[PDB]
Amino acid sequence: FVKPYFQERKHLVNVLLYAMLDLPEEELKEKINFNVDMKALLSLVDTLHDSDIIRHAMLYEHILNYYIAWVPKSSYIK
Amino acid sequence: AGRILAMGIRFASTGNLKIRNILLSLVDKFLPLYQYPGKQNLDFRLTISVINVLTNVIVVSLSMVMCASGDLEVLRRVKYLHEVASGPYSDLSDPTAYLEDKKDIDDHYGKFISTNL
Amino acid sequence: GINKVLDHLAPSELIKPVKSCHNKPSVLVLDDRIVDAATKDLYVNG
Repeated sequence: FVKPYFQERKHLVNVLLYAMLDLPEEELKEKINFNVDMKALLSLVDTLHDSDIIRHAMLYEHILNYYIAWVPKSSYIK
Repeated sequence: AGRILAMGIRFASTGNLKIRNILLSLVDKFLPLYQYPGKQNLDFRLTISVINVLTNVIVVSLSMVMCASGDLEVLRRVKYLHEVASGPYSDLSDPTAYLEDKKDIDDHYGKFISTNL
Repeated sequence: GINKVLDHLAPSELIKPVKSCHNKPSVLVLDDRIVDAATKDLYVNG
């Protein structure tokens, strides 16, 4: 539902990939003519970097425990 | 095998509990011995082949009596006999080896038709 | 008694020691150039 609005805005590709690579603000300010919120940049960086998202007796038991213990537009949902 | 098969066909699709429990105990006891070529002895090998035939009858008959129910434990056991080839390979003169492999591959085919049914 | 005989017909945990068979077909030697007690048992003519 939301992508066409993103393609409506023009600088989105540049700033997002720069957010992907965590570029320093100095390189951003060299060729981008609109102010970019630094505290937003750090926050998105922090969210981006968030990462919270005997051998024969076992065969008889596991074959019972894994095969008898009955466990009751493309995928694009990774 | 003959008695339980007549037992299963008699109570076909009618459902019950005592028969199911008895078959559950029988399949639980006979399951570990299934497809176990421990001491490669033909007297043993012929006996355990009958064990394979017997355990094929018990699972079929157990499925017969509980037909169309979607039972859990009956599904639990038949899932077991479904999976894992077991047998001589894994864990638990050219035409001759062909026939030697032919016997084992045919045994797996017969073991599969029962669990599939 | 019913349970104990079924255990005799169906020994579940009693039989299987380790389940470690070699599963290869044993080959019997028929040569008559070596003299042994076992060979003499199976080979008669000498």
